[PDB]
Amino acid sequence: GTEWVVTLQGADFPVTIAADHDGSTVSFDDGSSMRVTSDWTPGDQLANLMVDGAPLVLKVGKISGGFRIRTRGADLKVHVRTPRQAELARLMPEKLPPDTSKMLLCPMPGLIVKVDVEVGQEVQEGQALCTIEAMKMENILRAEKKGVVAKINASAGNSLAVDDVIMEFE
Amino acid sequence: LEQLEDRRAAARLGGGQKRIDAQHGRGKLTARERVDLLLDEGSFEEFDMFVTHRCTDFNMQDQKPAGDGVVTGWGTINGRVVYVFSQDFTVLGGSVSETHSKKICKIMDMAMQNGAPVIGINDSGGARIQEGVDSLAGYGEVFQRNIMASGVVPQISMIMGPCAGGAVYSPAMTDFIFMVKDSSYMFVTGPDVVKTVTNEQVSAEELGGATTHTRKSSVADAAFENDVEALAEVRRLVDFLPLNNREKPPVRPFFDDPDRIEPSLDTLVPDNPNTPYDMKELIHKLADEGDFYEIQEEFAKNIITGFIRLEGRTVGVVANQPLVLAGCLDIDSSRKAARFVRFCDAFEIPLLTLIDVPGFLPGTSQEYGGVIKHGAKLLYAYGEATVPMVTVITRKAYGGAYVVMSSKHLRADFNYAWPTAEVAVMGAKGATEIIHRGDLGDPEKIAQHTADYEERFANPFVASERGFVDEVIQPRSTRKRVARAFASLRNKSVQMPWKKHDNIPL
Amino acid sequence: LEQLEDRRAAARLGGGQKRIDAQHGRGKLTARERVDLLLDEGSFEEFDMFVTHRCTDFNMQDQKPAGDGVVTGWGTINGRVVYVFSQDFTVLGGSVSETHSKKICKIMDMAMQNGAPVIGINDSGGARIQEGVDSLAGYGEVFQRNIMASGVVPQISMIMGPCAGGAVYSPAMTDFIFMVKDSSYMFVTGPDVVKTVTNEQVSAEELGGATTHTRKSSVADAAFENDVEALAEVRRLVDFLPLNNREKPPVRPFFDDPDRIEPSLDTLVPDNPNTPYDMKELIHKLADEGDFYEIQEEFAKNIITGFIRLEGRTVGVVANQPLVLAGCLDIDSSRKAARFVRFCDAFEIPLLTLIDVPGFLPGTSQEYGGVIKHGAKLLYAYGEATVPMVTVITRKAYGGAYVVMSSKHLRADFNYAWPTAEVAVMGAKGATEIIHRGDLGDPEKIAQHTADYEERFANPFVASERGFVDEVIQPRSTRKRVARAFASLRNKSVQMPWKKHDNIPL
Amino acid sequence: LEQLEDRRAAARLGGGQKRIDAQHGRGKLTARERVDLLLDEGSFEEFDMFVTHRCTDFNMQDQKPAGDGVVTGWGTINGRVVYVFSQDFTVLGGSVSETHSKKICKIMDMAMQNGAPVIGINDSGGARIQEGVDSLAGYGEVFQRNIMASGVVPQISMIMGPCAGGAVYSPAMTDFIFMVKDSSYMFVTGPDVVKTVTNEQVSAEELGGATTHTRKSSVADAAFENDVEALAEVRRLVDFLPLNNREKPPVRPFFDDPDRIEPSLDTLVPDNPNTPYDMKELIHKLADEGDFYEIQEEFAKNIITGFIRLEGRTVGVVANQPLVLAGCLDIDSSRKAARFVRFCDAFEIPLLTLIDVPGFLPGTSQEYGGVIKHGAKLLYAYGEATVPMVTVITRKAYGGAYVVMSSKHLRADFNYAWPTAEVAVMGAKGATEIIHRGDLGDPEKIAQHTADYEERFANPFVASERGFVDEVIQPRSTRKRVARAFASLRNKSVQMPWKKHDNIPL
Ligand SMILES: *C(=O)CCCC[C@@H]1SC[C@@H]2NC(=O)N[C@@H]21
Ligand SMILES: *C(=O)CCCC[C@@H]1SC[C@@H]2NC(=O)N[C@@H]21
Ligand SMILES: *C(=O)CCCC[C@@H]1SC[C@@H]2NC(=O)N[C@@H]21
Repeated sequence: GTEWVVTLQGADFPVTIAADHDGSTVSFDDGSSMRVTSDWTPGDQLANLMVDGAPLVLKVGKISGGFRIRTRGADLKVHVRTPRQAELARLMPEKLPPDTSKMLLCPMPGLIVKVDVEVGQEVQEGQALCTIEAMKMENILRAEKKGVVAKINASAGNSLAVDDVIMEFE
Repeated sequence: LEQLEDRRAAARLGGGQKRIDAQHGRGKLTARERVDLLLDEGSFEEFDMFVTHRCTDFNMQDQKPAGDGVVTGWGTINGRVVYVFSQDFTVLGGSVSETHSKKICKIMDMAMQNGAPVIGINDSGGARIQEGVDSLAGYGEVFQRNIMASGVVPQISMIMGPCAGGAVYSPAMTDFIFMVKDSSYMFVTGPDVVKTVTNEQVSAEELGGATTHTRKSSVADAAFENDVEALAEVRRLVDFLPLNNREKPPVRPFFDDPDRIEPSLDTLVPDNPNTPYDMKELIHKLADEGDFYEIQEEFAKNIITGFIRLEGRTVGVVANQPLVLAGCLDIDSSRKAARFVRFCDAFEIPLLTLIDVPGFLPGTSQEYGGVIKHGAKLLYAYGEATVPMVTVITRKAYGGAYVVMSSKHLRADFNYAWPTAEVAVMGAKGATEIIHRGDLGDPEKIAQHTADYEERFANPFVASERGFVDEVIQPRSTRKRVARAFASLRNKSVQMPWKKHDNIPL
Repeated sequence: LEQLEDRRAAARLGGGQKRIDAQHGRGKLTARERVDLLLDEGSFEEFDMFVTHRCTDFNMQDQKPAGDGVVTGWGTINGRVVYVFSQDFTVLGGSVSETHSKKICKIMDMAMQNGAPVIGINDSGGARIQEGVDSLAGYGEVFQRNIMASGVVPQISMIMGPCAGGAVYSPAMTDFIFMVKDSSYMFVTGPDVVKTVTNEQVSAEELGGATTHTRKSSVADAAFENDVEALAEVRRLVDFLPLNNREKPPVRPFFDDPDRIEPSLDTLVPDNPNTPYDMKELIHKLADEGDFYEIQEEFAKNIITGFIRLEGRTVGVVANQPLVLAGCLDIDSSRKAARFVRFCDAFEIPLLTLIDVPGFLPGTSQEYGGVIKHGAKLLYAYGEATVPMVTVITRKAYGGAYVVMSSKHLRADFNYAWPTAEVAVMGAKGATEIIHRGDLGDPEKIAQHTADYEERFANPFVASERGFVDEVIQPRSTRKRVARAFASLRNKSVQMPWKKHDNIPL
Repeated sequence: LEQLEDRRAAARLGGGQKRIDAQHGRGKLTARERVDLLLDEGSFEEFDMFVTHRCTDFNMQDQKPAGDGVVTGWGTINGRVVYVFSQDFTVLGGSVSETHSKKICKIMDMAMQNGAPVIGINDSGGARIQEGVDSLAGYGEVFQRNIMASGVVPQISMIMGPCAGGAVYSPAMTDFIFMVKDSSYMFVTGPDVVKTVTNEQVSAEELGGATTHTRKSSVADAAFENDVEALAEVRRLVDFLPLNNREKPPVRPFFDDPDRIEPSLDTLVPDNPNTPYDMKELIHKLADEGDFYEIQEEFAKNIITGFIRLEGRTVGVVANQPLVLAGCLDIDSSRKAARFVRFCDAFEIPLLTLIDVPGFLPGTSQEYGGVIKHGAKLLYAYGEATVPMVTVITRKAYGGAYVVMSSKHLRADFNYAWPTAEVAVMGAKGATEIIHRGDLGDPEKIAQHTADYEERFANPFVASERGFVDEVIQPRSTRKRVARAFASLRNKSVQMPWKKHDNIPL
C-alpha cells in the first residue's frame, strides 16, 4: 500500500508514500510532504535517516503494528498501519495492567540466600528484593510495582516452600 | 443484477448491525473484519456465502441466515495462498451445524488438494443443539480432516471468542493455538456443569481464559493483546512456515550476515555456576535480524521453543532456560518442546538446539505424574527427527537429559560446544559418592575425589575425544558456525524405516 | 576343546553363586533363568557371551566379567522368532556400559532386519558411572534404535528389578511395560535425591514400585505376581502379536463358533439408567474362547483396553466401563486408550470399540490438566487408524465423546447399535434448558419439554435415519454380527495422505 | 426389544403389500426378493434400513418411508464378498433422492475400500423431482464413484424395471448391463418427450426395451428371460470375475483335461472358402467343461465375446463369426470387442482370440460413421492390453484386420495358426490387379497371376518364415496348445509407459 496511518504520541498521521530508488516521499493531509532518505534496513537497531535534508537519528525495535522509536528523551510506540487496520484498531479495548498483591510470595521451593531490602525501605518497580537458591541456581525475586516494605519475615539461610509470604508491603 | 449486489450486501451484515455492535462492544472484531485483516488486502475470495442450514426441528427453519454462521474461502498472505474460515458469532452464535462444518470442510479439503495452510478463526458459542446428532456429525467431518491434514499442511488455530465442548478438540489437533487475551476462552465442559458436578464455582475466564491456557493447561501457544495484533502476529507466523509438507521452508531476503560475530557472547556464561543468564540473549544474537517468534513463551518457561531465520530461511529452536527451574527438563517442558520438534520435522524446518540442562526435575510430583512417559516424548522427537539438526552446548549437559537434548546419539548433525560446556554422567559430587563409597568417612578424600572428577570430567573434552562433540568453538563465532553448518545440510536426506506411523508415548 | 565348555560354564555363572543366591533371595530369578522360561524350550542361541567392557578409569579394567552385565540373543515363542536381552543384575549390577548397550543394539538391529519382536528384560542398577559419557552414549544407541523400531516391530519391556535414571526412557518408548509386583521399580530420579531436593522422604517401592506405576503414573501395563508368571504372561501376549508391521495379526486354531449367541446379553443393560453393569461381561462373551488379555487394567479404570481373538485372529478392544466414573472419558482414560489404538493400528490389528459413554469428566482439575489436548489424543487415534473398525454402542453415546468413540465420522467401518442405545447432542435435560429458555419458570413446560426430547431423541433411531449407525441389532447376536463384520474387512485397505509423520498433541 | 423386530418387519414391507402385488403383477420380483436370490442363502447384511429422506418441499416430509427407496448392504456369492443395492420400486417409485444415493455410495465406498464387486439392481422411476438439485447431486456422487471404481472393482448393473434420464448414465459406466426381457427398459429421454419434440410416437418398450438394447443400441450385454434367471446368471457371471484389480482371476476345480483333443476340429474349416462354419463350435470345444458365458451375443453378431475357463481359470475370448457379415470387422463389432478386451485387461483376465476375418465391412455408412475411430478402438485395446494373449488363426487373416486381431505386432504372446490359415496383405485377386496393372487386358495373365499369388501367399507359411506365427498346429490339438500356452504365461508381467491415463478414440 501507499496509504498509511502513523500513530505516535496519541496523535494520528494519515500519510501517503511514494518512493523510487533514492529515498521516499511521505505526504501528509495538509498537503505538506517530507523526503525521507536512509541507509536503514530491517534489523538495524539504530536508524540514521535524512528527513527534509535534516538528520534524524532513531533507535528502532519491532512491535506488532510498527516499531518502538526513541529520539530525544522520547521513547514511544509508533504504529504504522493501513487505514482499515487503523480503523479497526480503534475498536480495540484499552489494556489495563494486572493487579499486584502487596505480599511477595515465594514461587520456588528453595533456600533464601539473601535479602537486600530493609523494613520501611522504598522499592522501585522491578528492584531486586531477595534471592532464593533453587537447585544450585540463584533466582532473584523483584518488586512488582514501586512500593514500601511493610514487614519482612525470612532471612538468609531460611528455607521456604511455595506461597510462603517472604515480605509484606504497606 | 444489482439484485445480486443486494443479496451480497445483505449477507455481509451477519446477524445484523445491532449484533455487530454487541460484538464490537466486547472488543471483538466481526468474522468478516478478522478475515479482512488476515488476508492480503483484497485477495479474499469467499465461498458458500448464501449457504443456509437444513434443520427443520424446533422451528429452526424459520431462521435460515445466509452463510449459516461461518465465513469460508481463500486469499493470500504476502502472495502465498492460504485457506481460511472465520466463525461469525453474530449469526446463531456461530453455532456449529451440519452445514457450518460442511463449509469448513470444503476449504480444508481444498487446502489439502492444493497444499496450503488453513487458518481457523474460532468464535463460536458451540454446537447448534437443535440439529441433534447432525451437529455432532458436523464436528466429525471437521475432526477427520484435521487429522488427515496433520503434518501435511500447516493448521493454525485462532480462538477469538468462545470455544466449548467437542469443539475444543479441533483446535486441539491443529499445529498452533493462539488466543486473544481477554475476549476468548475454551473448555470441554462449561463452568455451570463444573458447579453442578464439582460444586466448585468458577468463571469462564478462570476456567479456560487466555491466561489459564497460555500458562497452566499447556493448550495455547500465545495470548495476544487483542484481535488486531492477534491477526497481525499470525501472518508473521505464516511468513516463516512452509506451505505444505512437500516444499521446504520459504526463503526471503535478509539484511544480516552469516558471518556475524557477537563478542558479547564470550561472557554470557557467568563464571559462578550458580548464577543464571538468559538463554534468550543467545537466541537473539544468533537469530537473523534478531527476530525470534517465540512459541509457548508463558508455559514451561524452563525451556524455550521458537522460530528464527538464518540467511533468510526458517530455523526452529529449542533451548534450556537457566532462569527457570535451573534449565531442568520436566514433564511440561518436555511436552512443550517435544511437540515443537515434531512439527518442525514433519515440515522440513531445521532445528537448532541450545543446551544447558542439569538433569530432570526431582520429585514425587514428577514420578507420579509420569515423567517416564512425558520426559521420553522429547527424546522420541529428536530420535525420530530427520531434518538438519545443529546443537550448541553452552554449559551443563549431564546424564539422561544430555542424551535427550539432540545428542549425537540421536543422530544430530553438528554437535558444537562452548569451552564452558560440561558433559558427564552426573555432577562430580554425586559421581564421587558412587565411585568412591569407602572414602566418605574421610571428608578430605571425597573432598579431593570430587575436586578431581570436576577437574577431569566436567568439561567438553572427554566428549571430544570420543567424537560426541564435533567441535568446541569460541562463543562469539556461534552465529557463523551454525549458519554455515545448516547451509551444508540443505540437501540432507535421511530415511527412517517404513511404518504406517509411530507409537510415541502419550 | 573342553576348554570351551569351561569358559562357557564359567560365563554362565554371572556374578557368581553367592550373588545368584542373593538374587534368588529377593525372589528374583537370574538373567539366564528368565530367558530360559521365556523362550521355547531349548531354542535360545546366545550372542556375545564373552564380551568384556573397554573401561580403564577407576581400575575398572581389573574387573572384566564375561558378558559384561547382559544376556542377549534370539529364540522362538511357539516356533516364532523373537529377539531378547535379559540384564544380569549379579554382574556389575547389570550396570549399563558402552559394551552392554552395544550388545543390546546387536539384537535390536537384528530384530529389525528380520522383522521380529524384541523382549527387553530390565533388571539393572542403572548406568555404569565409571564409564562417564560412554555410559550415556550407550543409552543413546539403544534409544535411537528403540525409536526407529517404534511401530515397526513389537517391543515388549519387562522390568524385573530396578530401572533408574536415563534407563527408564527406553522401556518408556517400547510398546508395553510389564513389572513384577514387588521386586521391580523404576524412576528418573532416586528417592534420596528426591529427599535432598524436596525434603520429601519416600521409599523406592513408594516412588516407582509396580503398584505406583500400574495404577497412578500411567507407566506400566500390568504388575505380575512374580518372575514366573511374568514370563508366562509375556509369551501369552506375544502369541497375539504380529511379528512386525508387514505381516498381519497371526492366526491359529479356535474352538469356538463365529455364530455363537449369548442371550444373556439381552438383559445386560439394566433398565434403570443409573445402574451400572460390567462392560467386561460383554467383552468376554464376544471374545473367542472367552479369553481376554487386558492391558492397563488397574489404571484409567473408566475405560478398558485389551486383546481378544475372533475366529482365531487378534482383535484389539476399547470399551467404556460404567462401573467407574460412569464410563466417562477423562485425560487418563484418554491417554490410556489412545496409545492402545495407535499400537493396534500401527500393527494391522483391528479394533472393536464397545460404547456407553455419558460425556467427559467435568472439573477444574481436568481443564487445568489439559483435557483439550489429552482428550483429543483418543480422537486423533481413531481418526488416524485405518485397520478395520467395528463399533457397538450398548447404551449411552452423548456429544463430543460419542464422536470420539470410533464414530462413523472417524470413518469406522461398522457402526452397530443395541436398541438400548441413545445417541444425542446431550442429555434430554440439558438439551431442553438450552432449546427452551423462556419456559423454565414453568416447571411443567420443561418437565414436558424434557419428556419429549427424551422420547424423541434419546435412542439410536435418529442416528439410523441419518446412516450414522449402520444397524440396530439384538444384543444376543453381537458376537455373530461383529465376527463376520471383521471377516469381510480382512481385505480392507485405506490410504492416509503422505507425510513424514503425524503431529498428534502431546 | 420386540419393538425392534416390529420396526424391522415394518420396513421389510416396502411400499406395502398392495404395491408388492402390483410389482409381482408385472412379473417383477421385489427389491428384497431379488437380493434374496442374488446372495448366498442367508449371508445378506443390510445397511441403512431405517434411512429416511430429508426433503421438505412439496409436503414431501409427510411421506418419510423407511429405507427411502433402495435396499443396500453386502453378502457373499459362493462365499466371496459382494456389495449390493436393489432399488425398491414400490417405495416412492424407487425414485432417486439425496439419501437414496447416499445409501448406494456407502456400499460403493465400502466395495472399493475392501476390494469387492458392486451389483446394482436398478428398478426406478427416475429422479425424485421434489428434491430439486439434491436429486441431481444424488446422482452425481454415484457417478463419481462409478467412475473412480472403473477397472478397480467389477461393477455389474442389473436393470429390472424402468431406468430413465440421468440414471441411465450410471449403468452406462459400469462394466456390464443386463436386462430382463420384458419388464425392463432404459432411455435418457422419455417416449412422451420424444413425441412433443420429434412428433414421433413410440412405446417405452420400443424406445428402450430389453430387445432394443441387446441388439440395436449396443447398450445391454444380455436380456434375460425373467427376474429369477436374471439373478442366477449374474452369480454365474460373478463366479468368473476376480474380486478386484489386485488379485488375479479366481481358480476352482475343473473336471476336464488340459490335454483334451477334438478331432472334430480338423474338419471345422470347410473346404469351400465361401461356406461359413460356426466359430462357436471351436469355442465350446476349447472351453473347459464346454461352458461359455457369452457377452453381447445378440449384438454385433459378426464377432463373439465371452468368458470360458481353462484348467479351472478364467479366460476371455474374442473371435470372428463367419456366419455373420462374413466375419467382417465393423464399427459395432469393434466397439463390442474393444471394451470386452479392455475390461478383461483392466482385471488381469487373459485373452484367447480366435481369428477368421476377411477385412473390414465396406461402405459409405461405415466411413461416414467413423470406422476410422471406432475401428481403431479394438486395435487400441489389444495394443494396450498386457494380460497374456494367445491367438489362433483358423482361416482368413487379411490386411488391417489381420493386424488388429491380436497380431504379433500388438505383442501377443502366442500366435498359432491352423494350416487352413491365410495371412496376407489382401486377397490374391485384388493383390494381383495392383501388382500387375499392365496385364489386365490379358485375362489369362491375371487369371494366372492370381493363381500364383493364391498358391504362394494365401497360407500361414510366409508369415511363419517371418516369425509372425509362432507355430502352425493341427486343429485337433488347439485345446492342448492353448491351455499350456496360458499356463506358461501365468507369471507374465509387462510394463506400459507411465501416464495419468490413455486417450483412446471415442
Ligand atoms: C544441591 O543442592 C543438591 C543437588 C540437587 C540435584 C540436582 S536438581 C536437578 C538436577 N537433576 C537431577 O536429577 N538432580 C540434579
Ligand atoms: C445430572 O445429570 C447432573 C449433571 C451431570 C452431567 C454429566 S457428568 C459427566 C457427563 N459429561 C458431562 O460433561 N456432563 C455429563
Ligand atoms: C467379390 O465379390 C469382391 C470382393 C469383395 C471384397 C470383400 S467385402 C468385405 C471384405 N473386406 C474388404 O475390404 N474386401 C472384402
